[PDB]
Amino acid sequence: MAIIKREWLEAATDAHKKLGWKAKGAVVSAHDPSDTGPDAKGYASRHGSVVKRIAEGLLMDINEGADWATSLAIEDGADHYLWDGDGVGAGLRRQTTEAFSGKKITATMFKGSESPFDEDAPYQAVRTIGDVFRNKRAQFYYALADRLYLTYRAVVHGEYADPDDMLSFDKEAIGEKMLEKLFAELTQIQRKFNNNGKLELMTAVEMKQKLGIPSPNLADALMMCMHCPA
Ligand SMILES: CC(C)c1ccc(O)c(=O)c(O)c1
Ligand SMILES: [Mn+2]
Ligand SMILES: [Mn+2]
Repeated sequence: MAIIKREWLEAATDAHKKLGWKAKGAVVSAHDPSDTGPDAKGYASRHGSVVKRIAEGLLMDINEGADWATSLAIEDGADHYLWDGDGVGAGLRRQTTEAFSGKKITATMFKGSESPFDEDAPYQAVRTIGDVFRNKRAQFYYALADRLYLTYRAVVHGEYADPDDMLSFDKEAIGEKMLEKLFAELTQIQRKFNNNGKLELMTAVEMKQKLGIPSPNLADALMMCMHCPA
């Protein structure tokens, strides 16, 4: 039921260096907030197809967490910032826009439970995006998985892919310790049964309650930065 193979993640590590291409595009950052409790904060940032920061935030309340993440976005030179606005993050827009006052950074609330982005468009690579994915969480996790798989095929099987459709982890920038944390989370993201035959993923709650593993905050952050607002 897992959607991402560890082998793809290994291949994607420094893939831009292996295949000789450079990060090009917008810088997108995303934050997975949490209230004070067991669930850590997540932050991820990419420059185009190259992930450059993965960070985890401990011992913070929700507002401290948002301050931490917006500061990271600023440090990273983000053009776009997203955060998880389902549940506890629903009220964070005010603090977030305040943090970016005077800066050219857009802030977008990500709601993983909503219907997929552009749900009426034909599903590519009669059947629409909305027939395929239950919600945005599923849609953007599969976008991530698709990038990783294409990168794996390019790195390991020498199959050409446009760098725009790939994803590389900058190991030097991210750090080995945080990369290992991320990978342990990404390999636990799993499909759940859906009675309308759509792709749907286990929620953070189901993951910890049904099979006792910690919330994938770093993976959720990375997944949200797959969406580039405008
Ligand atoms: C209640 C728990 C498991 C939970 C719910 C929703 C989220 O968006 C989370 O990001 C999270 O880390 C934990
Ligand atoms: Mn969340
Ligand atoms: Mn979380």
